[PDB]
Amino acid sequence: EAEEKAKEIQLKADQEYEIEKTNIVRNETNNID
Amino acid sequence: KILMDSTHFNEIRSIIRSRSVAWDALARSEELSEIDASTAKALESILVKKVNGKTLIPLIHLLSTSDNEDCKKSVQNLIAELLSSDKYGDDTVKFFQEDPKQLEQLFDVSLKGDFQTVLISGFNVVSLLVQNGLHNVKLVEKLLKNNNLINILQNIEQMDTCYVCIRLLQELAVIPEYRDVIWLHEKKFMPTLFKILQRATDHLGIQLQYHSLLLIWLLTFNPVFANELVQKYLSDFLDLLKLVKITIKEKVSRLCISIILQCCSTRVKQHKKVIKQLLLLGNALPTVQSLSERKYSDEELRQDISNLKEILENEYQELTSFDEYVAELDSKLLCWSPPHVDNGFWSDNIDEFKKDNYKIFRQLIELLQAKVRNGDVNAKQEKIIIQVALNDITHVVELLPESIDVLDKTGGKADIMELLNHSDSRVKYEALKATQAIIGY
Repeated sequence: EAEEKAKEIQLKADQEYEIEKTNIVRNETNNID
Repeated sequence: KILMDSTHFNEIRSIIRSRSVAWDALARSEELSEIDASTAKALESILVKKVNGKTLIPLIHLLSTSDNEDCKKSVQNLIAELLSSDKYGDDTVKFFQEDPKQLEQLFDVSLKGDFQTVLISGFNVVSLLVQNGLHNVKLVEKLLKNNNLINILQNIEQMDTCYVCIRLLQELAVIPEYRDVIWLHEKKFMPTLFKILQRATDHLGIQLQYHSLLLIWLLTFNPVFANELVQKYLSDFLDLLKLVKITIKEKVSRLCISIILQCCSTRVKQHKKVIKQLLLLGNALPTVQSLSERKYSDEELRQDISNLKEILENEYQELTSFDEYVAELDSKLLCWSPPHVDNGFWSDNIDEFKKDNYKIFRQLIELLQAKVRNGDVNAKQEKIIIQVALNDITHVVELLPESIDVLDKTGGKADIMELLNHSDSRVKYEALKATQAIIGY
């Protein structure tokens, strides 16, 4: 459905946001390094 | 199929099923074995109308053995019907996941044979790869690299094939590795997406445009891909905004707003620079203001539009009229901007124009020379740009006349004299006014 497709697109965006958030977390590891 | 509910997918499946070859006929013509023919007949009864299950491999072998176009189309249609069916398709996907040879054979079958057969096989491969276990980035990349997929995507007349390809790419974009594969495919076939966006800005076409917008948004979800695509097409944001304004669909408008926000999102590199460039060239701020004034039924689309308008207002708050003038000069496009007719703006920017050894004056002289060279076409936009450049030169000569000598050395006077003989009445009047401001009374 349209709502399901929008949620799936948002889920992909959330996964991309999680990857972006992981980069911020990885940045802390670089600072820890 | 993964997206068999789409009208284009249904049409492709019907076209594939139109060219149907009986398993017994193939066996009689030595195109398949008796066991292979029995397996193919069982699969046809199960899906086209008993599940082959382990007998799917003999059916695939018979399809490979039967090189005839009709037999390949029938096999592709049967595979698509099995994928659409809940009972079948999933077993084939599980078998392909367990045995990569079957998955490799399915990928090779995808985008091969007849156009309808190629579309059906690609849909079946996408449906098989939809499962996490059977997902393969390499298979998706190989299918995308096929010439049949590129032809289907670039088939402007065949809108159904382009819509199916865009939907398949959007569905594959969920997997991050397949998302990178889709980003590479977009980098390869950018002109097709640009043509689709232009057609949307200027049904099967609506569905194709929506699928292309969804794929673009999915690609822009990754900040690296969004930054790469931002520099790939500077007018992509303007085209997306124009399409969103023209289109009345709530979902399409929301997708366009999300794509625009992703390009200017802080995650993407040079977010502030990209936002400023968009607001300067594509007129993002007035478009966002108009969209905010307009009422949208969708709540998510309205929220996205409000966020985009807030971002555009924040970007334009730091920007000034000087930045807009610089962007217009860089783009070599002038349509009688309010700063051009604003006496106060010219008075407050006269020093800026003469700054850096009159760098702005030299750029304006170069633009005027280019317009004079382009004056043979004498287009309406070209005539307007020439008139605006002449007015700017007259203003820069009246105020801080030191730039007059630089313009004369750079052939500005010669360009004005040449424009004085232009056929266009407005261009001739502007050139006469510039000449009068130069040495005239």
